[PDB]
Amino acid sequence: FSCNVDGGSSIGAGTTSVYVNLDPVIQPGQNLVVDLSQHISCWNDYGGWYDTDHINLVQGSAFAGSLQSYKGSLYWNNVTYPFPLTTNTNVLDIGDKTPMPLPLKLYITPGGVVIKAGEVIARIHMYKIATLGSGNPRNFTWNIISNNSVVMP
Repeated sequence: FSCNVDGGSSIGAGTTSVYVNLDPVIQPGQNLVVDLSQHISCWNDYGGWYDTDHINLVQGSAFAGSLQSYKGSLYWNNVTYPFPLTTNTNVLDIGDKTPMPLPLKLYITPGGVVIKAGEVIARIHMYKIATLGSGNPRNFTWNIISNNSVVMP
């Protein structure tokens, strides 16, 4: 099982920065959408659903810093969850060699500075376990970083 970010080199475990470009100016009350499907993809090395991998996001994943006071929601694989996660998300099955964009979106409800450029705005813990044997479990952490500032007028 492997993942990559923006077509980068394969990732087997660990913490990885995921850089996003956001609307730099948002109005009061309007929600910020952070689409992550366009940035992170994962795949099964076998294919044919042989040793299918089970993937979920993990309880405790939350905003960082900063947006700790912010409330929001997280979309994962046909279910939306309050964010920060107080439970695990549902499990996504990956058993094809075809890279699968993570079905993942982050929704953020906000002086005028909402997001600071270059800061970690969310820490998303992802868990992997395979079907074969003990499962070879692996932990991933995606540190979501905005390339640009987002402000309110």
